[PDB]
Order: sequence, then C-alpha cells, then structure tokens
Amino acid sequence: ADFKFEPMRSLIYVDCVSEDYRPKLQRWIYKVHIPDSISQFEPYVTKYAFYPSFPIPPQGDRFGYARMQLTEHHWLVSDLDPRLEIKAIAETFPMDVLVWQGQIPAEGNPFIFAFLPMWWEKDLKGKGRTIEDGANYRFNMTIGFPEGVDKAEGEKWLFEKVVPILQAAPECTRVLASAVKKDINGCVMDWVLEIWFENQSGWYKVMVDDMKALEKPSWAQQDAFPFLKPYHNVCSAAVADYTPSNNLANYRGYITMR
Amino acid sequence: ADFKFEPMRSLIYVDCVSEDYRPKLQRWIYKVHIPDSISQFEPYVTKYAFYPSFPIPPQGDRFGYARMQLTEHHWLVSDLDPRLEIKAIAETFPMDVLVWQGQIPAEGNPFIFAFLPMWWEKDLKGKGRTIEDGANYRFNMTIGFPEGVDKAEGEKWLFEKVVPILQAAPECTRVLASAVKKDINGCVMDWVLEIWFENQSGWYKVMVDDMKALEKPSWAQQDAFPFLKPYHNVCSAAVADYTPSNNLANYRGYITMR
Amino acid sequence: ADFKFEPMRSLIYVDCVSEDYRPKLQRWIYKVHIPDSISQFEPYVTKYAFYPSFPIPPQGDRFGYARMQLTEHHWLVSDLDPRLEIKAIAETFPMDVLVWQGQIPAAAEGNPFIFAFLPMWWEKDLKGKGRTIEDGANYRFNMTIGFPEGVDKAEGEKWLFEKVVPILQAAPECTRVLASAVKKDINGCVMDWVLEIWFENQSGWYKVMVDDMKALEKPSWAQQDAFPFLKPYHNVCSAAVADYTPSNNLANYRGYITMR
Amino acid sequence: ADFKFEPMRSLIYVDCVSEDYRPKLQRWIYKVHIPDSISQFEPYVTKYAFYPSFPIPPQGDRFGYARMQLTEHHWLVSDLDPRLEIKAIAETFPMDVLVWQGQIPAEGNPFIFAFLPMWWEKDLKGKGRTIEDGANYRFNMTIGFPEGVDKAEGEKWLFEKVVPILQAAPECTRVLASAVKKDINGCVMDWVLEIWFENQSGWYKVMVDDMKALEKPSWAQQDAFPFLKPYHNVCSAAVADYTPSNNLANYRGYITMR
Amino acid sequence: ADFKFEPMRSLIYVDCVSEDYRPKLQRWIYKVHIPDSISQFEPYVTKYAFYPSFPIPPQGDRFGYARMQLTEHHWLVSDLDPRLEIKAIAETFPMDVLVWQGQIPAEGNPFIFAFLPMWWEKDLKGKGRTIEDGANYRFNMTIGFPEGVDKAEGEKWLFEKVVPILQAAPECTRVLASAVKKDINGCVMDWVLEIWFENQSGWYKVMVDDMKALEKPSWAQQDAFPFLKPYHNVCSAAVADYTPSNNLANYRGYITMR
Amino acid sequence: ADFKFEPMRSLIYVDCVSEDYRPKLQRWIYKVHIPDSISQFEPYVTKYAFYPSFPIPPQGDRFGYARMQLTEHHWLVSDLDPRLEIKAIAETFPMDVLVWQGQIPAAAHTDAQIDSDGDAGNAARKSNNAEGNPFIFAFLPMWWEKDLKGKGRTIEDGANYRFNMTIGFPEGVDKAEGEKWLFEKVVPILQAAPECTRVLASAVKKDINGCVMDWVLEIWFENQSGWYKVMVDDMKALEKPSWAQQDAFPFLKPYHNVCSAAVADYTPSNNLANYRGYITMR
Ligand SMILES: [Cl-]
Ligand SMILES: [Cl-]
Ligand SMILES: [Cl-]
Ligand SMILES: [Cl-]
Repeated sequence: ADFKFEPMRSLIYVDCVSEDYRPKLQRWIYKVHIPDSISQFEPYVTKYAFYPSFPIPPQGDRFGYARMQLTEHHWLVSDLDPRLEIKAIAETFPMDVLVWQGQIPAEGNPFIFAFLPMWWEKDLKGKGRTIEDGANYRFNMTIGFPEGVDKAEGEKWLFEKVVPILQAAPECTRVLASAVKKDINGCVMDWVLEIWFENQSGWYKVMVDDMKALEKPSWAQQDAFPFLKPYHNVCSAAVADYTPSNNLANYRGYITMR
Repeated sequence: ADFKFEPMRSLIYVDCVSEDYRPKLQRWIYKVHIPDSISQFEPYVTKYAFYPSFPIPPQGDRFGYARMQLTEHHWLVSDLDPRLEIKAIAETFPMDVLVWQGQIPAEGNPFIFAFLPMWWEKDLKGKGRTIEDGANYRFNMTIGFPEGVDKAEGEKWLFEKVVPILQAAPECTRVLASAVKKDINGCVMDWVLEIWFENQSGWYKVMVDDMKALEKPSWAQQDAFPFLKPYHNVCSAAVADYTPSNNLANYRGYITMR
Repeated sequence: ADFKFEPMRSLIYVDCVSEDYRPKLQRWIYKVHIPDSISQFEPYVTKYAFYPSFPIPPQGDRFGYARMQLTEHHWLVSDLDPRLEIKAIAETFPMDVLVWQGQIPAAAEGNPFIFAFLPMWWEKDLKGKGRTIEDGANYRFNMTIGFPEGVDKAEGEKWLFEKVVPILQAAPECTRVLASAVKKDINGCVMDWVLEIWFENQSGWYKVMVDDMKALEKPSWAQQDAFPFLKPYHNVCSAAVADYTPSNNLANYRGYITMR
Repeated sequence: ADFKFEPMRSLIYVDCVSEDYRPKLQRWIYKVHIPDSISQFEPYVTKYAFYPSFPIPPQGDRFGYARMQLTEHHWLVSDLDPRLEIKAIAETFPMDVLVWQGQIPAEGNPFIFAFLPMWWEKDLKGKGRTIEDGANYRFNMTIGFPEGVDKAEGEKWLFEKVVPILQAAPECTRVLASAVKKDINGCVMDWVLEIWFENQSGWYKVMVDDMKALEKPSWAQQDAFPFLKPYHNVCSAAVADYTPSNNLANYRGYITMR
Repeated sequence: ADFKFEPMRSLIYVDCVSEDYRPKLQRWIYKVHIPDSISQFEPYVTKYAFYPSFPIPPQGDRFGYARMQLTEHHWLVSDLDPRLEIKAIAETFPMDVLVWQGQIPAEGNPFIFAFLPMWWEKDLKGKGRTIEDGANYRFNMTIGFPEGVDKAEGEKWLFEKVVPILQAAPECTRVLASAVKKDINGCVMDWVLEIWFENQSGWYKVMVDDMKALEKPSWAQQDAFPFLKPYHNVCSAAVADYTPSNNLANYRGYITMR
Repeated sequence: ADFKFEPMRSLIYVDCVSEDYRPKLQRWIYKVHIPDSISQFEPYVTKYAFYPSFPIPPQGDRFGYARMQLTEHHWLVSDLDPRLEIKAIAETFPMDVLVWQGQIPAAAHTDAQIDSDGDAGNAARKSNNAEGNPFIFAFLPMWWEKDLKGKGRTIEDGANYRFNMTIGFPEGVDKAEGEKWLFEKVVPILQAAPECTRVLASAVKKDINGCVMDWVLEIWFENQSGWYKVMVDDMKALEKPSWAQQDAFPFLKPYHNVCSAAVADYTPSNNLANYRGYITMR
C-alpha cells in the first residue's frame, strides 16, 4: 500500500529535427500534451514547466542540442512506481511526435528523461549569485559515459579535468551538477550540469575554444569536447532564467491569435 | 511525532433528497463549505474538486445515486490522524445540511466517505482510451457487502461474475476498480468502481438489463443488481469527464449573477 | 473605421433534447466552444459565463425550458456589426450540436436558436428591490417571451405588466421580478421581453407559474391552453438557475482537465 | 438609449475611527463588500482595488486621514447614470459600517467619493520618475473649498501658493493633480493631488513645517494648512506603490488563517 | 474632458539584432516591461500579449524579420491622445534596449508601432478555417510604400498583383489584411497582412520562389519581393497559433528556474 | 539519500523599527523577496503567506510586537536540511533588510548583499547580533497541538483579533518548569476572561533550526481593548517569577524571548495563489 515520499526534479530534452515539424510539434505540446499531463499528475506533481530553448548556437549539434525545449517536472512520488502505470485517461500521442523529436525517422535518437533530486548536489562556481547580478545564458547539459567505461573514471575526468576549465573562464559565471538517479528509470545519463554564461559568445569561447585544450579520452565517441555521441550520450539546451510556460499555474487553454 | 506520507484520493457521495432542498444545499456548498475547507487543508491537499452528478437515470434510486455531486479530495496525509482534529476555525455547518443530504429526515442514510490509493488498482476494460475517443458517462459506484459476508466471497463474486458482464457489453467503454482503504475511517464500503458508457441508455442496458442474468446472492438486500441497500451499502454518481469546480485553482468567491 | 460603444448583456437558451446527448453536448461546450469563443472576443467582452439549468421542473417543458444552460455574454460592442463577421479562426462547429440542442431533428420539429440582447442593467424592478444575497438562496426563473405574428406589441406589453406581473407580485412565494425589453434592432431576435422571477424553490415556482396563473384568461392569440400561452422553445424559452456558477469563463477556465 | 463611454477613476476615503472597529470593518470589507461589488460591476469596471493606508502620521488627523484604506475604481460608464440604480442583488450593508468609518457619530463625517479622469491632468513635479528610482510615500489628498469660496480664487491659491513650496522642498519627489468631476455625484471635493515623499519624516517636514510659511486664508476652517475642516473638506491617505488587493484579478474567497 | 471609445489592436515588431543581446533583451521585456506596462494601462487595455518569433526563415533578413517578438495590444482608447502622456510611474527603459532591438547602432532601424482595427478588414483566402484544420505558420507582414509613391498605386499593386499569387498557391492557407490607422501615431506602414502556411518550406516556396514572377516595380528598394527596405519599409515575423505570454491573464512575476 | 517527509508550518516575526523604514522594507518584501522565494521553494512549499500586523497596541513593545508582519510558510521538507543550502539563484537580500527589521544597527555599506560562507538567506534568518534583535523563525507542526479554549468556533461567530505570540524561556531556566508555569498560571487567566474567545498552543520544533523560542500560542480577542484588558490588566495578577527579564507579563526580554503580532482572519497576500507581480499605482 505505502507509496514512498520521493521529491525529485526531472528533465526531458525535447528536440525538433526540422523547422517544418515545429508548428506541429509545438501545437501538440501546448494544445494536447499539457492538459493530458495535468489531468494525470496534478495531485502529486508540484511544478510542470517548459523552458523553450534559445536558438541552437554554432556547433550545438555536437552537444545534442534540444532545438524545441526542456520539459521539467517536480515529483512527490516516482512516476516509475508500477502502480502508476494505470491511468483512467491516457495521453493522446501519435507516432508522428517521435518523428518530429527524432526518436524515429520517416536508428533514431533515444528519449532522455533524467531524474535528479530537487537541489543540486554540487555547486562548483558562482555560489551566491543573485538575479540582480544580471541575465544568464543557462546551458543545461547531461552526459552519459559509453558502455564499459568505469563510472568513477568518468567522474574523475568530469570534475578534475572538465570543470576546472569552466572555473578558469571569467566568461563562465556558474557551475552546478547532480548525479543522475539511475535506479528510477535506467536513464543512460550519469550527470546533469548547468553552466552559465553572459551570452552565446561566452558559451562558445569556453565550450569549444577553451575545451580544445582537453585531451581526447580513449573512450571518445567524437573528436572534440564533449567526446560523447550527440543526442545519445549527451543532450543539452541553453535557456533563460524565466519561462512563461509554468504550466500548473498559468495554462488557460489553447487560445488562438486573432 | 512524525506524520506519515499517505497520499490518497477520497470520494464523498453527496445526495440531495428533494428539489426544494437544492438551492439551499448548493448555496451552502459553494458559498460556505469551499472556503472553510480550503482554509483548513490547503497546505496538505493538492486537489479539491466537485463533480456535479448528471440527472438521475431510471432505476438509479436503487444504486444510491448522489443527486447533488461527487466530492473529491487528494490528500498528502490522513485526514483521520487524531492530531488533525484540532483546527483554529471549524466549518460553519448548519444541521439542515444533514436533512438536505438525507442523513436525517427532519430512517436516514449514512455519510459515505471512501479513501483510496491515488491510482486505480485494477484496470479491466478500455486500457489505452484517451479523451480524443469521446465523451464518457462515467458511472462511479461504491459498494460494501453486508455484515456477515466473507469479503473474499464477495470479491470473488464481484470480479468473476459481475465484471465479465461489463467486459462482454460493447456499450461499456471502461472498467476500473480499487479496494477501499478500510483502515482509515471505517468506511463501510469495500470497493469503488468506475464503469463508463457513452450515454444514460447504455448504462441502463448494461447495468439493468444485462445484469438480470446474474443469479441473486444469498445475502441480497434487494431483488436486482446491485443487490445492496441503496445509500447504505451502495452509493453512486454518473459524472462528466470535466468539472469547472477544481477548487484549489478556480475559486474566486461567491459571485452572484446579475 | 468608427465603432459604437454598445455595452450589452446577451442570453442564449441552450437546450439538450435528450439525456443521451448530454455528455456530448456538454463536452463540446466546455472543451471546444469556450476556447474558440474566448479566442475570438477576449478583447471586447468583459464576462462570458454559463449558468447550468436546475433539473427541469414539472410542466417545465411548456416554458421552453433549456435543459443544459443559460449562456451569458457582456459585450462592449455589437457582435452583429458586419465588420465583426471576419475572424482569423472560425468556430469548430459540428452539425450534431444542432441535433443536441434541438435546432434540427435526428434521423419531431426543430426549435430555433434563441439569442437575445439586452441592456446590461435591468430596466424594470417590480418586486423585491433591495433584496441582498444575505436574504437566502434563490431559484431564479429566467424567462424570455415573444408574442406571435400579428399581435400588437403594446397590447402584449400591457398584458404582461397588467395581468401577469401582478400575479407574481401578489404571490408571497415570489421574492423578485425583473424585466427588460429585448434589443431587437441588434439581430432580429423574435423575443420581446426577458424576465427573471425568483422563488425559494421548485415547489414555489410551480404554485405561482402554474396554479396562480390558472386564473388568467386565455388570450385570443394563445398558442397553448395555459400560461405562458406561447409556443415552447419558439416564442418562450426559460431556465431556472442558481445565484452562482463556477463557469465564469474568462476568470476560471484552465483547459479541459479530465477526472482520474 | 445609449450608454455613454466614460472612462473615469474614482477614489473613496475610508476611515476607521477607532481601533476596536478595525477587525469588524476589515472583515466586512474583505468578506462581504468585495464579492457584492464584483458581482455588480465586473462587466464595466476594468479595475477595483484597495490601497491600505500607512499608519497615520503626526498631525494627520488634521488632513482627514483615512485610517482604513483608499478604494480605487476604474469605470467605463458613470455609476451615477440612473439606469444603474437597478440591481438584481443589493450591496449587503449593515448600519455599523457607517459607525466604523465615522459617517454616523459616536457629528458625522461625510462619505467622500471623488470621480476623476483616468489620467492625471497636471504633472507638477518629478515627471520622468520610474519605479527604479525607489519606494514612494504616496500622500493622496483631496480638498474642497468651503461654501462661498470662489472656485477659481481657490485654484489660484492652490497652484500659485501651495504647490511652489512642494516644488522647493527636495523632500517631495512628485506632485500630480486633477480636478474632481463634480458633475457625476456632486462630490464636494474640487481637487485630488498625490504628493510623494521618501518617508513619513519627509511628509512631515514639508506638509507641516514648510507649510507654516503660508498665510492663513480668510476662509480658513483651521489654523494650519490645509486650512480645511478634516474629513469634510479634506481627506487623505498615505499609501505604498503596490497593493496586494487588486481585487478583480486576485480575490479567491475569504480564506482564513489556520 | 471627453475620451473617444477607440477600440483597436496594435503591433510592434520587436527585433533582436544579435544572439548575444537576447538574454538581456528577453529579461528586460519579461522582468521590467511587463509590470511597468500593466501598471499603466490595465484599466483601458483588454489584452496585452507577446507572440515570440519562429526561427528566422531563409531570406527573412529581407522581410524585416523581427528576431524577438510581436508585441500585441488591444486598446479601448487611443494611446496617442496627449492626455495619456502624463503617467505617475514612467517606464524603466534604458537606451541599451534600443541597441538590442536595433533602433540605434554599433544605420538605425525605426521603431515600428502599427495601429489597426480589432477585426481584419479583408478576408482574401481561407475563410472558414478553424483550429481543427491543423497548425499554422503565421507570417505577419507590415509594409510601407516609400516616400513619393502614390498610396492608391501602392494598394493597387498589393491587391491586384501580389495577392493573386498568394491565392494561386495551395501552400498558402490564409490571407488577411487591414489598412494601418495612420492618423494615430504617424506610423510609416500602410498595410498589415497575415499570410499562413503549413511550415517554413511552404512559406519559402510562395514568398520567395512564386514571387520571382512579380515584376520589379519602379519604386523598388530591393531587387526582389517585397521590394521594400528591410526593417524601414517592411517588418515581419512568423508565429504560432498560441502564445503562453497572454500577459494580463498569465503573469505571476519573474520566477527564476532552479 | 532520502529526503524525509516533514510537514511543518513555520512563522517569522517581521518587525519594522521606524516608520521611515516602512516604505523601503515593504517594497523589498513585496517587489524582490516574493519572487526570489517562490522561485526557490515552489516545488515543496504548499503555502507562502504574509499576514500584516494590526497597529501596534498599547504596550506591544513589551511583547516583541512585529510592526510589519507575520510570514507563514508551510513545508513538505525541512528548509534546514544541509542539502537545501544549494540554490541556483540566491536571494537578493541586502543588509538594509536587517537594519530595517531591527536585527542589526544602522551603518554605511548596508545596501550590500549579506556575505555568508553558505547561503545568504539561511544565514540572514539566523541573525543574532548583540546590538540588534534576533531573527525569530519558529517551526511548528501543521496542526495546533493544544486547544485550550474556544473549540468549535466558526468564522460565522465574528471577526477575530488574533494575537500570535511566541516565547522562549531564558538561558538556564528549566524547560519543564516554564511549561508548567505557562499552562498552569498563564493560560488559566486567559480561560477566565470572557474577552478571550480562543487559546491555541504548539511547542516549537527546536530540533530544526535551533530557534530559542519554546512555545507558540495564539490567543483571540474581539479587539485591542480586550487584548489589553486581558494581556495587561488581568495579567497584573501574576506573580513575577525569579527568572523574569522585565517587571510585568510576559516577564520576557522583548524581541529576544518574546515576539508577537496581532493579525486578521484573512490576508490578501497568499503568495502562491495571488501574486501577479509588483503592479504599481497610477
Ligand atoms: Cl427489492
Ligand atoms: Cl395545449
Ligand atoms: Cl537587393
Ligand atoms: Cl521593565
């Protein structure tokens, strides 16, 4: 009978693989997926928000850049408790939605649904920074090390090799990380970081030019950082501090422009 | 002392035993009861809603049909924890509310308030159905087998005898069930089912005529299905898929018509 | 490009001609028609609400009782301006809705869509001036009439206010009587008057609008034998409604959230 | 016939003549008045708000200081058009409210309900100031010259004698004024002004000490500025930039503390 | 004293001239502009909404493609009425914003703020279309014929040459147009059109490829359609059917992501 | 590790030490603090609310009367879990707020952010400057523990003057003796006063943030007059205990060992439901 109390913040990385698919995807998301979602989980989800992605930056393709948005949930219980499988009303969800997001063509790309605890486990740079300090270019990135790579070795590489370069860049204002909760849904990702910049240029200097300094790992799946396969072992997005799509509080139906 | 995380969904079957009582009962509910209620449980109830009952279908008097509404709470802790008995402000509660609901006559019917897990336990027909598939006539029935009936003999009857008639009838779109949490407020009921149709006529056809086929149990409290004493061992409502009285989000005070 | 300030309150009498249709009709209303309607007029309507019907009272059918709802708009401009015909997005409107509402039969006779415009404020207050919401719950009988073809309007008017109303006035069972003339200029609505007449309950409504009204002389223009002497759903429509509705749509709509 | 478009902002100056009345007056205002008011004008009043008064400063009694609030309305039609007299449901108004606000005595104070254009007619000091410039002590004052006093002679006094001193005082950051629309409801007041300060000390220095320099006019009803009979020909309140009681958008019923 | 009822819908084409300015401009718009704006016009503006631009399509540069948003207002009175110039709280508006939007440079582009009646004046293709007919790529374009060009010539060319190509394209689902109200704020534009396609490729086929057919007029400010100077004599944006930024209804302050 | 379920109601006694600070402190509260706060805890706080103070009554000073407001949070986890010390965006929280609330004396440089080693906010709410008054931030269970007078009173029974008071017994005073005193000498006088309509009490959850206070009580009246008649005039009857930090009841050092506010039944500042941004007056 007992359902465990399990506060988590989860992230889904939502791509759009053609600009021709965008109107339709965005339609589905806002006209259909929102009300289905709320209808199901209003009683045990405290927050449901979309953070629309900034335009893909140069070489964003290599970071598995989600060209549509990030979907953020805050959970009081595990969505993967199997007792939750049962829904009186199920979502409306055509095959097409996967085509649009890139999960299948018409291999594709996996669906990345990452669970984290609600507060960051590590604060590595920018402790104490307020909203009055200014507008942020928030690059959220999640990585998963390829098959047969020691998780401790990946971590050592991450925090003793990658992060230090972010700490050295004055153009990087904030670094946060949390370990992915793998027991929840067997997400392949192991880490979620958020790295902040003043703007797109800042982002480029650090994640492309500064990282050229890095040594190509033995397990490297691409040539340059992040050395992980785009959309499979690395997804990301750049977002603003604010989103008007805080959905449990603000959604009033699919109102159309006149 | 700790308070247990006990997420639940509860349902109250709120009758109205005379049309001349309707404006008064209804007034009290929407003008007084909502504010008192929200004031008390806002911090530990995630959803408070009323689902107004469709008008009483033929023979529904035999199923304990709640002529006013279904009342639905979603809890984070148990309302029956004795520490919750203390409140700064008690509900304003005129004794006439009990007359209006048929609790006393000015013999009377018991206050039915069933606790459940937030997710249905059994999914027996229509798995996969979405809102895109059309409007449902949702028939919510709760039952409690009489004193001195084996609960398992009754469980067995319910699911090996009754449910299959529902499964067989093309007029029924959906059958969900969940056992009543009996350890919370000694509710006399043992089960809650929601059984969907397309309309009142289909409900009648399946729940009256198809049910004729059932042999009458030895414990039967009336001659035909549900075989239980209306308002006492069976209550029910038929309701829409949508209610606009989702009270934590949409209550704006008792705004009077002009 | 000059638009008339034209504040008004309109009422639509929505019926549901069979219980089997109600789920489908109610769905459409709250799932489809609200958002389309809001999308269209949000900038020049200040309120937009539905008041569900209490269940149909006895002999309620002879009053053109709307078994679904009153739909109420407050406008700042006339919706029947021809410039307002054009809209980027048009209503999603299945033919079936006309079946559900009774406007056409299904495969015995079709009832018109009644859409009546009024001033925002009641024109005549004929009983119960000063009654507050503290005075108790109201059973609100909202009723619109339109005298049939060939009857002098002034004669009808005088009959309404010198014959019918004084019975409402006499009856202690009736707490309130309000009336307004229908703005007929706007959209040629067949109705001439709208009244709201209040009781404590259905029992009260019946005693007055049925039994007290038996004393009324049958008019020569009468379309049925007893008050209101007008053809149901064609020359009289009505509903009985509560003081409050949770369906104040501009303030309170959150999308079509489904029960679990 | 036509209803004229008439966009106006009204102010009402709500006193509370004793601290033992504050709980009852406030309860009536926020529990009964709001929803009676909203119910009536929701369709033709675009905004309805209360600005609680700041604690009455020294000598504020002499300015006819509202110890409850200012009550602001924005109208699209004149509330005084006779046809607006008729209303389904009447304001619930017990006589005590008059006692609480001092309309009827323990002599009475009149009820001061002044109509204005929605935009200030005169901007006399501090045009250009934004909210970024800091928190304002907003002293809203209405005055009405007494019977017999020539309206123009008074206007000239106000603008050529009184204002100049506000303009000299660097403690005052803003002076706005508008003639009262007398022709709506025969309000006795002639002008409403808002005069801003950093804080109470500032309001004092300027509106008491600096004003001692003015000569006492022949028509004076008291010895010191404002020279007008308190609560009868002069009312005021000091209020903050922001109120949480923007009622048309924020009221969600009389929810009570636990 | 009288104020004309002047219902109208207006549009601002908000560009953003470099991806490095986006965070800052976004922030200001949503953190500062919204609350300043609402404070000011809540009582006489019934709708205030932002529709963020879709990703600039190929050759959008040539259409004065606003890279940030359309800002949409619905007014009950004319903002240009000189009595509305007086405000108590002036908007916080550093000149930096004019740099982000491109009004001022490192040539300045003008600020295009076009007034219109609330309902489209010409329905030219696809009358009858509902939301159910599918998602729309909505291309809003405003054009101003350059100095010296007879205005009727301008119109004659628009509706006799340009629109028939839109009508001929099955890729184009809707054509709407309204004349700009010049008499309000001397906006240099003469027309606004919304032209719908299914997606970017449909938009490209018609607005770029099909238009090659048009004859270059004698006043052309650029070799190909729209034959007008970008951002000066033509602005445009492509937007979705829905926006979450319906600000009078949905703003709950500047909430930051966690 | 797991985060424990910990349903709690908490209160902060927010003072304003001079009227000239009021506009500034209010603006900061309403313009800056709310959004920062909501942003932080929206996913695990079910209710964030401000109950502004009624006017300070005669002799309120002696009860540590909070001249601005009560600040009420309802939590699903403990805000003092060390892991909640990490926040993407920290609170804009200048030192001025502490000057204005009386936590620290006036000085230059106070427009600056509070410099803490950990979080500026969590450490600001632990302020305990010798020359100021401490920051009183008391955690309670969500439901009142003891119901001592007035059980069953509804809102139809009338408007309430709700005097909310927290007290903590002085350094080295025996805690069980304080309790004994409170409930066998103080309460009885409340119970005897027909002018007191309600008495409610809960023990402060000390095991959370080290709050010095031991008790929170709410005591209802009809008005200032009745509040005074009972909390001042009736209370003269108490004997002065050996640990007394002032001559008269509550015998406790104001703003240090006693804090209080009187508030209404309703607030419009129920922040999770009602806040639409700092919308300014025209
Ligand atoms: Cl029987
Ligand atoms: Cl007949
Ligand atoms: Cl060119
Ligand atoms: Cl002392």
